[PDB]
Order: sequence, then structure tokens, then C-alpha cells
Amino acid sequence: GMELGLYTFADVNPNPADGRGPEGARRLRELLEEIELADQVGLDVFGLGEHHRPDYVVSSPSTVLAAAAVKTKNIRLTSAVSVLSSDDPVRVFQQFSTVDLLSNGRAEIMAGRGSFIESYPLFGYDLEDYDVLFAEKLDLLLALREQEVVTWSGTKHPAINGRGVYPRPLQERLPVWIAVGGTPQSVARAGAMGLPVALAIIGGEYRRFAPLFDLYHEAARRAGQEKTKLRTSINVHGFIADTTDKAADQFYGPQAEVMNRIGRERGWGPTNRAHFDAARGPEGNLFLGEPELVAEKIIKAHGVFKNDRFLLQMAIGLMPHDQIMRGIELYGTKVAPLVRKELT
Amino acid sequence: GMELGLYTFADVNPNPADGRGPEGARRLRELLEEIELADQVGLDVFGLGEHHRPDYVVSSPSTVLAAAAVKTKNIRLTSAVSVLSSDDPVRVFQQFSTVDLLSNGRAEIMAGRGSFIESYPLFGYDLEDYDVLFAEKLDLLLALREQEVVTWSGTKHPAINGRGVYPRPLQERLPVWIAVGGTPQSVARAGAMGLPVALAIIGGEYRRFAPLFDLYHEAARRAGQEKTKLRTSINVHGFIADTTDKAADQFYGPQAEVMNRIGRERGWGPTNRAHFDAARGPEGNLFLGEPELVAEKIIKAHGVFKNDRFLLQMAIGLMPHDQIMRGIELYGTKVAPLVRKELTG
Repeated sequence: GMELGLYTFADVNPNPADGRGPEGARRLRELLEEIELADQVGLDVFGLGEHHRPDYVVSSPSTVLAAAAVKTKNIRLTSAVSVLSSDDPVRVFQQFSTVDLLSNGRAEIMAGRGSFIESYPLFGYDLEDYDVLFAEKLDLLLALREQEVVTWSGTKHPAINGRGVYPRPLQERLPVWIAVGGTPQSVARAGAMGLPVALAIIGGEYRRFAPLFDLYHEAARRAGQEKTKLRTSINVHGFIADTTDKAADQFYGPQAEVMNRIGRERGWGPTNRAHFDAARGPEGNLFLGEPELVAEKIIKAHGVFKNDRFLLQMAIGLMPHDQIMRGIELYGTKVAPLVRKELT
Repeated sequence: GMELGLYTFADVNPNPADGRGPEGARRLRELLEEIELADQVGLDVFGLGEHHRPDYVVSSPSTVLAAAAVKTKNIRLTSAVSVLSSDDPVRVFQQFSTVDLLSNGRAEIMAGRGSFIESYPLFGYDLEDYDVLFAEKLDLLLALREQEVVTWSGTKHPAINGRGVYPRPLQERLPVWIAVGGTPQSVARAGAMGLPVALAIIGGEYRRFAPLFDLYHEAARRAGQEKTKLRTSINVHGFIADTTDKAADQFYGPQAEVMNRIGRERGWGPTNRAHFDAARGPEGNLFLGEPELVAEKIIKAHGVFKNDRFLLQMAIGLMPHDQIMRGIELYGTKVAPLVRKELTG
């Protein structure tokens, strides 16, 4: 039925008192603790996103997921997202294949744009080439996973002339999800390819995205892709506490500081509590409150999307570790059983 | 003091009965057990080399070292080697900085040629470009470790215009070692740049390599590099077991396929017993035998090289896991104390 998981970018203080090294080490300590607890309370997936900024510690999700692999038993381990357009698909495949071996078949790649642009100047790419870079590198990533020895050529990556890529993973077909978007063009591309898609619901009302899944399914059905192979996920922000009032009070500040920073860099004004209270209402984008309320919204959202997977981002900005740990607990032991029993 | 460590390429059976996936999964589980034991018995360094072939499971040493980082306490964790010429130094720095954070300050990079010649086609390079690729990418890697925000340009890598590279590691200066095989040019360049060097001892009597370290120090002297920047290691093949005959038999046994690599690169065949026996004698390049024999050779080799670090590669070909585990135990509990007692006190 429904897969339930978590994802995070592993935020840090951009100006720590005792320097960026100790801050990073602390954050990664805490992050592993999050992943270990999520595994222990039976959550299905944990995602880590790639960023290239002083306020995030994870620029290499596969490296951190290798550590998670050997400290967990069941939880699936994915990027969320890999900014594939600015990386080398051979390296990405090798890294995730290695995580797959370390985790006994639990690795996945989620590839997409992300909402940040720091990777392009860092790695020497022009954003005007995003679409070609992503198309070619995704094509190459898919060729790599489909067989040991590949022959590939394009315009944006050197040719590969009948060479094996090692090591081979454990899974027959290492899963690759495409993170969209919210642009009809993006979902139809992925649909026509028969690839699973993950939709970030970032603001506004969640049901406004329903046509995107319609379009995904139509692009697939059109291209004669087998209905039953298609998977969909929604990736949302939110938080769970012992009461809805406590979830709201705890999440508001840490969350606002991040979403204000993002707005500044994208050209919009700061958030407020009224916007936040609207967002956490039944139709809003934020999946937030006591376990019962959050469970109810996940079930309702499924009525709308018929999504196979749901990923929740709670660890945002300077959310206290203890609060995140309690939220992960409540998500696994209270929210998940309610969702799972209704959707089975 | 003397740092004593291990390195491996994490060889697998290229013809596994139950498929490449399960073979790779088992090899990495076994490798982690090796590293954890090495940590537990107090060995100083563990290295993993990068290869791109069906008979090696580690094409991404940093990925595996991340896992080692969270399963160990004291051991330092290094590539051996990172084939830097064919990689992106920004990614390499980010990956090893991440290992550094996960390990609380225990990561290192050892950059070298490794098997570039076999693996350059995968990354789109031309063989001729090795020297400029290595020079520029090493220059970038060192720029990255020296400060948060860099401006760098060259001919074989895109420009970086005032960009930060994250996350920052824990160590003030992420150690970068240069692996050298015994070509004067490589050794001298490392010395002139004041970087620690790790020399591979392959073939003949180990003594014959000593002048290479002369050249390293002389290049450093004439470049006016600080004496205290300079560190040297020797990287050797060998094996430790409960008796010298057991070590020899187990290392030479046909089923382990060690000699197919060890003898081949030294210019002799897998059943050339005369050469293997000469190679493992007191002056030879193979550090092999019961613990007291191996410790005495390490001590003697120090009198020759004055090396700061000694790295041993035992886990080669299809050496049985149990035998490697016993060798690691003997290395940390018998060999290391003898060497440390004699060299330090």
C-alpha cells in the first residue's frame, strides 16, 4: 500500500559560534540519529537532499547514506534530490550502487532540479542548458542501471565506448525517481518515460496539484506505458507533536526563518502566522498537528492523488533535535499505523 | 612515532557463483569487519583504493570510508589511492570532508596514478593528458582545502569564480598525500610542493628505493619547504600469520590467486617459487611471515627509509576472510607493539 517516509536537507547554522566544522559534525551526528530512529520505528524511506551552501551540511547525499546504510536494517535510503544535471552519472551510479551493496538492496536515486542554483557556478554549467543536461544525464544514468557494459554518447558528457561500470548493485533495477516540478511539461516527460515521479507540494493548497498527476498518467497512457508500473509520491513539509497547538508553536519559528530566506532569494516577501495557519488547515500544504490530524490529511491527500509514497520534511532550519526525534517517533508509532490500516 | 596501517583494493571473484551483486555485498560486509577489527586492535590507518573493473568492488573509496567512519573510533581513514586526475576535485573534497565530519576528524586523501591507464576511457580523458590533469586537479584540491571560498582557473577543469565549497571539514587542513611508484619526477614534484609522499615498494630489494626519498628531501630543500611538512610512507604487500610457513603457504596458495597480481607486476609467474621466496626474504619487497619476522623487517626498513608511516596490503585476490582477520589481529596485537617499542619506546 502506502510508503511513509522522511526527507531533510540537513540544515545548519550558517554562522556557528565555534566554526563550521564542529557545527557540521554535530549536525551529521544528529542526522544519523534521525535515520536510525526512523528505521527503528518502522518508517519506509529516508531521503537526503544535495545542497552547496553554508546553511546545509549535505552536498554529497550518497556519502551520508553509506553511513546510514550500516546503521540501519529496513528503511530505504534515497537522495531527495540528486541535482543530476550538474553531476557525472557514472559517479552517481557508482556511489548509489555502493550504498546499495552496503545496505543490502535499499538504495534509490531521486533526480531533479531542486529549487537552488548554486551547483551550476560551482561545477561550470550554464542554467540555460538545464533541460539538455538533465535529459542527457538521465538517459546515461538509465543506460548504466540497465546493464553492466554500456555504449553511450551525447553532447554534454564524454562518450562511453563499451565499458563496464562497477560495482553492480544488488537490486535488479536500482530505482530512479524524478522529482518534479509543478510544470505540466516536467510530469509529461517523466510519464512518457514510465518513470516514478515525486511532486514537491511547497505552498498554496495541495489539491491544486491534482491535474499534474492526471497529466502524468495521460502522458504514460498515451505513450503506452504500463499503468501498473507507474509510482507517484508527494513530498511535503510538516511536523507532528503530542498536540496540534504544540506542533504549530514548535514548528512556526524555525520553519519561517527558512522560508523567508528562500523567499528573499526567489523574490517574494516574508511569511506570517496567518499564512502558516492557512497552510496547516485541512486544504493547505503543511502536514502538521497531532498524529490523528496528520494521519487524516495523508489519507485525504491519497483520495486526491492516489499516491504510492508520502515523504515528510520536518527537520528544517534550527528545529531542536529533541523535537525532531519526538516527531519521528510519533510519525512511526502513531501516524503510520493509522494510515496503513485505512489504506489496506 | 611510526604509524602502522593497512590498505586494500577490496578484490572480488570476477566469476561469482551467485552473481556480482551478492558477491559485492559480501565483500563489503567483510571489508567493514576488517576495518572495525583494525580499529579495535589499535592500528593507525586504513586505506581503500579506487578501481574500475569487475574484480574490485571499490570504485568509490569515500563512499565506503563513510560507512567505516560510523563503525570506528580511532583509526584514520584514507583513499589509497584516489585517481584524482580522472575525478572532479570539488566532489572529492566534498566527499572526504563529509567522511571527515562523520569520523570526527579522521579522513585523508592519497592521490595518485593508480590504474588511470585502464580507467581513463570511462571518464572521457586522453592518456597523454595525465600530467596536466594531475597537476591542475591537485592544485585545485589544495586551493579548496585552504579556504572556504575559492577562485581558480586552468585548462582541464572549469573555472570557479568566488564560490564556497561545503561542508567544511573538521581538521584544519585535510591531509593530502601523494602516492608515487618510483619515478623521480613524481617524487621530486611532491617534495618541491612540500606534500607527504607514499612510495609503493614493488619488485626487488626494498633497499633499492631508498634514494627516492633522498630526491624527495632534496627537492624540498631546494624549494625551501618546511622539514616538518614532510612525511613519508612505504606501501608494501605482505601477510602475517601464526607461523612464517603458514603465512607463505596461505599467501602463495593457488586458490587465493594472490600471485596472479603480485608476481605479474614484479615480472614473474604465479608458480615462480624461487622469485616469491627471494621476495619474502629479509631484503625483499614482501613483508611476510610470523609476527616477529614482520616486525623486524618493519624496524629494519625504518633504519633505511626513516619513514613516518608503514602501510601493508594483505587482503589481495581471493584470500580467505578468516585468514585476513587473523592477520589483522596479529598485526595489531603482536607486530605493532614490537615495532612501537623498538622505534619509540
